[PDB]
Amino acid sequence: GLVCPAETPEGQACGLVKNLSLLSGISIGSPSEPIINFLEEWGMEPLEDYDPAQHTKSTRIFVNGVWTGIHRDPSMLVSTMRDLRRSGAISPEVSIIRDIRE
Amino acid sequence: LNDTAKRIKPEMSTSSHHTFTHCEIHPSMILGVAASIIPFPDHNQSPRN
Amino acid sequence: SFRFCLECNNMLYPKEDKENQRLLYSCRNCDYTELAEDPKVYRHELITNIGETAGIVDDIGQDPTLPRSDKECPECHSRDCVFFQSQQRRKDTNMTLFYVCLNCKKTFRDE
Amino acid sequence: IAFGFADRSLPHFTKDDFSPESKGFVENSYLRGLTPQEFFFHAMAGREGLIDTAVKTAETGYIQRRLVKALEDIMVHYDGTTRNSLGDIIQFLYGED
Amino acid sequence: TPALTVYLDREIALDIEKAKVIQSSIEYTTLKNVTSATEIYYDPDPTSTVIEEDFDTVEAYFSQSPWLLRLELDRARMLDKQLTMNQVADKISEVFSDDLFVMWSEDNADKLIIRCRVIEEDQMLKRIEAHMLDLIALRGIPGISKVYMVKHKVSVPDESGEYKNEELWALETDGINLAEVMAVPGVDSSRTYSNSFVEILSVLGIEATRSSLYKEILNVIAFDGSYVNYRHMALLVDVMTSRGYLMAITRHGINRADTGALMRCSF
Amino acid sequence: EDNNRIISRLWRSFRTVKEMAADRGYFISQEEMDQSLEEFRSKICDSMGNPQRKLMSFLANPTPEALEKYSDLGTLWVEFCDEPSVGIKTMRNFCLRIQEKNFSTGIFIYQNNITPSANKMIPTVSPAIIETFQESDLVVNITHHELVPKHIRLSDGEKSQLLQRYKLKESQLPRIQREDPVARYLGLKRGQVVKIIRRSETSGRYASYRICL
Amino acid sequence: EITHAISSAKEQVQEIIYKAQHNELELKPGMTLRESFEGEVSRTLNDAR
Amino acid sequence: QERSAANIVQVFKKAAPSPISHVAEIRSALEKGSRLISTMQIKLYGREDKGTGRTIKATLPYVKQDIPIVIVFRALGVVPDGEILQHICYDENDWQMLEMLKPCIEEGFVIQDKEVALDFIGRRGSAALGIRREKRIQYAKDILQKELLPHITQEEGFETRKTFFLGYMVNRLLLCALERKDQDDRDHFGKKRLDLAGPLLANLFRILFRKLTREIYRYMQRCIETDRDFNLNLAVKSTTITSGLKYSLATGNWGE
RNA sequence: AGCAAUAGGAGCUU
Ligand SMILES: [Zn+2]
Ligand SMILES: [Zn+2]
Repeated sequence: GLVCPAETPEGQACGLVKNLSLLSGISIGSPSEPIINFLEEWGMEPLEDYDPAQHTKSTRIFVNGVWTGIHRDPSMLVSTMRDLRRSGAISPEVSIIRDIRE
Repeated sequence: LNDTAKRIKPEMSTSSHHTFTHCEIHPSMILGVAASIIPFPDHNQSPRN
Repeated sequence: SFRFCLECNNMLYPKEDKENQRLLYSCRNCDYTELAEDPKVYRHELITNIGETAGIVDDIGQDPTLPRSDKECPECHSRDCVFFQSQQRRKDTNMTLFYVCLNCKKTFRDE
Repeated sequence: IAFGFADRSLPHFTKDDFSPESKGFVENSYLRGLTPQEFFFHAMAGREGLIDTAVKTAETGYIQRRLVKALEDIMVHYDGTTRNSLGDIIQFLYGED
Repeated sequence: TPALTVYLDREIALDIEKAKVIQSSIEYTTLKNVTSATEIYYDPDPTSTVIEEDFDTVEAYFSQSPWLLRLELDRARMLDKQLTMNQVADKISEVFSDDLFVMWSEDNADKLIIRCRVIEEDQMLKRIEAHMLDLIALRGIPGISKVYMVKHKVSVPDESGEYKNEELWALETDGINLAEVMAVPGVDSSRTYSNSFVEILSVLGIEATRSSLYKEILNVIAFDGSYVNYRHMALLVDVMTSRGYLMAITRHGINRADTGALMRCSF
Repeated sequence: EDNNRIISRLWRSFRTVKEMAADRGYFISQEEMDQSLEEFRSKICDSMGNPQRKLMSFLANPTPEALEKYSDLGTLWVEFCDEPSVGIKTMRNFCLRIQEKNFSTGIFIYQNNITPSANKMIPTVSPAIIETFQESDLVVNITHHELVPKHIRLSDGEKSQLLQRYKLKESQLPRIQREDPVARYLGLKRGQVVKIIRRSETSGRYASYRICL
Repeated sequence: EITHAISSAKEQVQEIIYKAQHNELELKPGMTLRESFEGEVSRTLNDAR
Repeated sequence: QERSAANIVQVFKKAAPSPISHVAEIRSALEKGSRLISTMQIKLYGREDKGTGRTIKATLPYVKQDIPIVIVFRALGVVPDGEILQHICYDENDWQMLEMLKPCIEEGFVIQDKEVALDFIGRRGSAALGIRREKRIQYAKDILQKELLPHITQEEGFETRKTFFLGYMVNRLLLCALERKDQDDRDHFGKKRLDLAGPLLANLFRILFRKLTREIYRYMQRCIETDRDFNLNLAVKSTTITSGLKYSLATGNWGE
């Protein structure tokens, strides 16, 4: 869905030069401040109040590759974040990625 | 069903109940600009595409 | 599982009370020395199984990508369970599966 | 076809599905037409073939050049022997026949 | 992928139990291969114990350092290599003659155990344990990490002189130790072959090296049904063995000859 | 137990040594050729069963054919030593005994290692020749292997004939190292040429010649 | 006939999968249980085709 | 232009004739500008069954030799080994990982305070020879503050967050080493980024405009000596940005 | 009776 499975040069450039799929799009980037504010509202607790002796079940939250906190219940946070993105409050090109085993 | 001409859409029998979250808008959109000119690209071996 | 110091908060190492022949645990920073319970001092494993059932969470029922099976919960008679194989990824690992009830949340197996 | 996604080949399959369709079995014929999944798997295989053709030819050409340079000076002489440019014998009779 | 092809003696070559006994003789096992988990217990008094399983055993074994090593031996793993407690304890004493004193539980015991005593020593015990687990051999030829029971469809003449197939057990291995396997009784010492022709050169000479080299090249070419005439591969292997040693097809081989400078520079 | 296996391996090595001597041209009595494991154990081992290797040490004389052919073929001494490691001391005794009874060639079969310090005395003991082999290497006779064709050292006149037939110089021949297992087994000295007849799938039979480095 | 043969091979593969999952598959020398499972499935599907 | 993503930890296996077995590599960049700053690996020395010390040693930027991990954890301001382990170990009950963690603790038992460890880092900072302790400390503290995970933060007084990210990286390293988690996929397309006209022109413009500001400095060194008022319209050589952008866009060579 | 070089990039057939 991201790059065409068929269009690639022959020869020594094979597989290194790719071609975008028709519905592909490249993100422009977006400020991370509203994301952090939404996260802070819904219940994320900071790392200055973190103690892995107690927090054995908590789910850790990364933002742009930066670990910024942990949550007691990722389910409602991902649901609300997805609803905010699908309502327009968050930029539509913002990834909201829950990992469940990790 | 039982159409000897139309291609068999895969059985998918292992899973009791599917919980889909998304659908492709159209599967031909995986191709790019140059591959989109090809008529019936699913009837060719990929090197020819 | 090695403990830590009740005063200096470092970790205690083994030692011998040659005048009593009892395994103590010595702090290399402070002078505190407490009595221990277990005379084991070392372990080594080659046939391990840590990571068999550990790959489970409370909300593992919320994963919509896991295949759902019809196995009966021996516990809770549930006719709906998501399932997966051993999450250890070694070459010689088994291929037996694990079964999680979405009703009772007990993990089980087919044996 | 490897599990390029986490525990699956494509995001249209479920986790830990080892069935033939999940791991690259194409049930249709070219006449009947491939499904999108079969099309993508066949594209991966054809791409592997193209990469192999593109990449092994350099090793093969290097090998053949080295063989030619190693054997370039070897000739059958009028006494039947097989000698190099130094006159050293490689075989006392060519092909042993 | 190093590999030997060990042809068996004919009496062994037809029987399967004998072939499996030869397999057991040729395969390499270390204490790692039969060890589950090693412990360390502080046992201040040699004649007594703080443990509750082996107290009866050591009271039946009697009528130095207080540091003890308690390694455990799984049942089926011990079972599969035809190994019992006696040979293992003997082998431990073989290299720890008098700088170590070995106790071993019996084979029928509900727990298969070994106990050792040293004659601050909580780290020399760890070093000794590592050296034992990583260097004690039990049986077989070092360098042979796996052995397979393979079948070869040899064609031999009948008693009427007519060629008839004949179904014999032979051996394939992983790893290479040609000299020691050729000596093992029950092996056809005149037919053992290796797929590493450097080993052949070190063991059998340069003509056998040429034969092995031709066999490998023929295998590589004829794998896919291609047929190259004999004389070309014969020439290639004769150039590679003409000096008495293996001359590689590289700059390190070609440019070490005595030919003119312009040829070597042109390459 | 392990003693029977040790004795059997030693007997196999002794048979290989005798096969070496007979192949090299020396006369060996037909009865000592067919030496069997039990009779060897009778004549060599002890009450405790461990073997005295100082009785195995024999003396071999050249067969008259290998004198008419190899005029430079003298008298052989073969010693199985008892010290696993061998030092300059034992090598000094061996060389003294070899020069003491004008033995042309002395084969010194050892067990474990010959230390480089001791090894340096091997070539400096002219005009006698001292070669050494390890017992583990001699367990299998490699000239009986199917991949090892039969090597036959040429005589001086035949080497000259070979060089003249091909209008050759010595350096233009295929070569064999003096440390080659079959050159070592044959006692090849520098300049001597073996003739190697071998199987040929295109012609049936093919004769090869290699010169010793 | 062709679709019956393909369905039979799919059933055979499903049986191999069941045998591997309930730990009853017979391994081969120098080959892992997972590699044995994969080799048997590949054999089955190549013979199906 | 296709490039691996930034500010993500990836853990790779290594090769047989290599003392290093497992390597966690992260490249760092800032939310403003989206430019690379520094890279910092945490390698696992010790092969399977060989290389008896299975320690983990970091590689800070601007230092020549690789520092052990407990040393930098102490240098960042958490001395007690219990707290170090807790930053590494979220679950005390797990035992195999704790059994694989002892050689690090032993190889870094010498240090017991922040100053000595931070000097130990400083003694390797690749600077000039013979700096005294009080400013070797300042140099090393500057390295630990800036050029160490700038994406986390570059201001002082927030070392705990950097310690937590280090604990996470070490934990992922051990998960990959203890086979409890699979190695990261190099070819996964989700761990890659595409640089379009925006970021490419941003990089080139940053280079050329720093060139221009250096020119402004190299003019204000001389002209101010004359002690005259200047109108700045002879101080900017406008041809620098124009020639640079035109050269790069006309040749394709992206750089000076 | 006289038609520069060096680079980079995109391609052709194996
Ligand atoms: Zn303490
Ligand atoms: Zn239930």
